[PDB]
Amino acid sequence: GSGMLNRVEDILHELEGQVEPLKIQASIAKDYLEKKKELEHVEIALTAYDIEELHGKWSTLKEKVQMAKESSTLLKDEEVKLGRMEVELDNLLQYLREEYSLSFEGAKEKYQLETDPEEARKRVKLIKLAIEELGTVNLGSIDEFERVNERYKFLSEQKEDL
Amino acid sequence: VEPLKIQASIAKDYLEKKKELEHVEIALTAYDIEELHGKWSTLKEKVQMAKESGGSGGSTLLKDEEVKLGRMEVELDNLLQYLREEYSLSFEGAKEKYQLETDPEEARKRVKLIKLAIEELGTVNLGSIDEFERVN
Repeated sequence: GSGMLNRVEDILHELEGQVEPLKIQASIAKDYLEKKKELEHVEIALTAYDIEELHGKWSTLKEKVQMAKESSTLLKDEEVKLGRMEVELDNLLQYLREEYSLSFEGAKEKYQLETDPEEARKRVKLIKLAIEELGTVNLGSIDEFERVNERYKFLSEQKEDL
Repeated sequence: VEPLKIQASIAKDYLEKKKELEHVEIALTAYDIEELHGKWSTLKEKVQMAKESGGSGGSTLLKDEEVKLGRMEVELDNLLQYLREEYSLSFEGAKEKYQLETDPEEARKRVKLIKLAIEELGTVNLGSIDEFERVN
């Protein structure tokens, strides 16, 4: 014979059971990735905003401290504040590199706030909560669903010759 | 034993992607440092000539550029810190060891893609490589 003993119905039944479950996980995973994308966009914009704002404040204060010197406890208090700003500024800049591989210029160019920063920060919290409420996410299910579904479709729509 | 092979293959794929990620991240950092330093050099020169043109006193446009010049310096310093702290590298070390294979913007897209592919592997057990090599 030129035919096959194994019926395609068997593999189809084995796969059909797998389609819908993977579809659910994949739909959850895509939703997660969408919220993650939104979160990242807002966080990059906030980071660039905070860097420019904080550097501006630190620059100004550092100039006033140095201007006053050239002219004791009060002075020390300002220097402590300068130190705190410097640590925070360094952290923000290094965060930009480590988390996004973006320069400040690159971040600002592509992502700027479209609301006041506090509104953006609240938005960040709300997106994080939404992500958290998705529970356990299986990212691999997106690719796994694609493979299983395409295979199932291939065999289904051509079962007559399989 | 087969559930091990799966686990071990995942672990090795994880290691390979992390190497891939590191190379593009450091290559970009070295590239960005040199580009930023060039922009800083260009702007600093431009600031100087403005003070020579005269009448720039109290100019808010000149002040904006001076603040920008300062922010560039702080960013450069922090990029150098990042190389030291994260990879124990100097700028020249990073540049010489890690060269971009593509244009910078495509590399930036690649960074996010590799990170996602890594995250897609889920929880990785590196020790599965060991107990797999043990079954043989």
